[PDB]
Amino acid sequence: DRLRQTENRATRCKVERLQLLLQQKRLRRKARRDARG
Amino acid sequence: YSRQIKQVEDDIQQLLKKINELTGIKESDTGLAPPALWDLAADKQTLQSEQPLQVARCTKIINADSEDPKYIINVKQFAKFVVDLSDQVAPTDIEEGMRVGVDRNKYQIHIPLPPKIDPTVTMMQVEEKPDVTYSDVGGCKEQIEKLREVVETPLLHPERFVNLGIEPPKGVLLFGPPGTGKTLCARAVANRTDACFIRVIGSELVQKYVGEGARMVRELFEMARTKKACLIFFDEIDAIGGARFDDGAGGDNEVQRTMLELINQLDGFDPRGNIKVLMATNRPDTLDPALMRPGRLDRKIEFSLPDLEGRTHIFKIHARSMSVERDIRFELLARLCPNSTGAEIRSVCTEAGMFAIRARRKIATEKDFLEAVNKVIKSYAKFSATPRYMTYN
Amino acid sequence: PKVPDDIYKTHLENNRFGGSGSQVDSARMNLASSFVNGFVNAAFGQDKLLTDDGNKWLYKNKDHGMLSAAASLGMILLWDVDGGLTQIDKYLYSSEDYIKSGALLACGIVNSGVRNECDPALALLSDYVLHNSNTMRLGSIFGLGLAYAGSNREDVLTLLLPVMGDSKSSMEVAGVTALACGMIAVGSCNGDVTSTILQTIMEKSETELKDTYARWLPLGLGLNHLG
Ligand SMILES: Nc1ncnc2c1ncn2[C@@H]1O[C@H](COP(=O)(O)OP(=O)(O)OP(=O)(O)O)[C@@H](O)[C@H]1O
Repeated sequence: DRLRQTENRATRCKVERLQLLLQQKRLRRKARRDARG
Repeated sequence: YSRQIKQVEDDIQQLLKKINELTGIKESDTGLAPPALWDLAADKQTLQSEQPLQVARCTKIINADSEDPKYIINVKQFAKFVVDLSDQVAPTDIEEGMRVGVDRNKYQIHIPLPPKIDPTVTMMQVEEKPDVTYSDVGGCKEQIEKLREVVETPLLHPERFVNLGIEPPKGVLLFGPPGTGKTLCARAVANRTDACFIRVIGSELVQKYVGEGARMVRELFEMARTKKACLIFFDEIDAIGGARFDDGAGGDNEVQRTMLELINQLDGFDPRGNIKVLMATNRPDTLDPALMRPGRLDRKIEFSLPDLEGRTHIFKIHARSMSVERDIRFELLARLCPNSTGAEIRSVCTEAGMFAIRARRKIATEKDFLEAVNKVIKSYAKFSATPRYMTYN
Repeated sequence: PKVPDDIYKTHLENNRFGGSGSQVDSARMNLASSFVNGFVNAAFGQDKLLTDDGNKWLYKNKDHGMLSAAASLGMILLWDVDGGLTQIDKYLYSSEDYIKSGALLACGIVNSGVRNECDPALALLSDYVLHNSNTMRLGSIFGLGLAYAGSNREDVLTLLLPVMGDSKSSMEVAGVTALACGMIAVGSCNGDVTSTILQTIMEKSETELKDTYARWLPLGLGLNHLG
């Protein structure tokens, strides 16, 4: 139960970081298209 | 090489025609299939058709009896007698008007009892939907939606009707101009349906004898009520009944009995319930008022001749296929044919395409459509089938 | 629409043919219910708590069924790499190894045929490839090969190479490992061929009994380079 709590906390901080990076890349992509149109 | 072309292929294709025949040594059926697949179960599963199952010919139940079963059985006309059949099923499947597989000496129960009906009405279900949609029927959009909320939401989700506590309408008549109208949108309805779609053409119900039409109407209603919901289509109800007008010698009674008995069947004394029926005719003024009673004729879809917009839309619909020099004047074409029907318009585009393919052309022109319309609507104007039928008289 | 859900619900007409209806009362049919929210949810639908029939069933029975529903979630958001991770996240934190493994497989499925600059499939599945159990261990790698099949990246392929060299009891797991490695690359693959044939001699040479053994390790040799 302790191992799984440390594991799920490590996974969380990995997912929360990946979601931020995906959102930042998605915003950069969109900004290029919206500037071409 | 050119006249020498016929020296390479023959040497192998004749050999091909030899080995394909040499493999084709399981044929000449005259009542068979390929016996590697026809007699694919030509093993003992052939003998078990013999010793486990025995004849078990048809029968007819007549009457029940008290305590121990001792039911009375008709064969067809052979004998009319009382036995107890067997014991492998509980004695609760026996009801009068049913047919068991019964032997001649042991009288085994075999299978439970299915009803017997005419093979003609079994054939009469079409089980095929024509490739017409709700998109390729234009000019009658409000007629379209009026039939959309007859054969959909009862077939789809019933929680709306249950929530409002409203029984959906049953008797719907769809009608239009003669010749152009109800038939093809009925094919569209049969395309978009899911349950069975029982065809009825009114001319076939008349028989050589008297009262048989009542029997097949009873049978078709019985096989319809075997289903939860099933669609019934009626065509040309004018011949299947006009009115009770008898005077002196009997006139047209033989169809009158059929129309009145279907009138009894539609209304009163625990009706079909979840069965949707619909009728379309050619002249509405001649129908009987009792058939015209709501509860059998609740909705009154009436199609008219399209004014301009339906004509433009059908011009779009039939003519997305023929070659043209891009630009068109379809609206002025519709203005050229004010009182014109849809199949007439399709005939106009057909003859325009025929004029295009006369000598060598591949794309019809605006003057080609003019040459279509003038030799359709105002050269065949003598008959046109419209004027005595727009009054429906 | 997002929730058509009709072909299952089309099973309404047949109940009144042959007599009484509602005779279907088994449990395996609930597996099909997964596809009822699974197969329809392809092409960018969404099931906000419409997987609740799968949710309580994921809390009811069938460990393999929990894995089944959690894997069917990855069919939901196919190719939505940016939005799909946020919908799968809620399951990565499950108290069930079947649900958590099915959510890892869902992350793999969402990336299948899409090369995202953030590598969210490799970055989430990596930590589970050598995991102690099997739900997160075995299913920890199948989605990653699905995510990184056409983008034939050898770097993560080397990361999944020692799974063949794990030499643990992986009678089901090493076979599907050969599936996942071959999913990235099969045929003219330097490490994948050697790892499978050596493991085949190491365990499958002394026991050749059931098709789980030698119908998946032969798939890792040359299926990608069959052309
Ligand atoms: N809205 C429409 N759009 C396109 N074509 C139409 C439309 N309405 C009718 N038609 C044409 O009507 C023709 C056939 O008419 P239909 O048979 O359905 O009519 P009806 O009134 O039932 O008469 P009948 O069955 O006696 O010929 C078809 O060629 C079809 O293209």
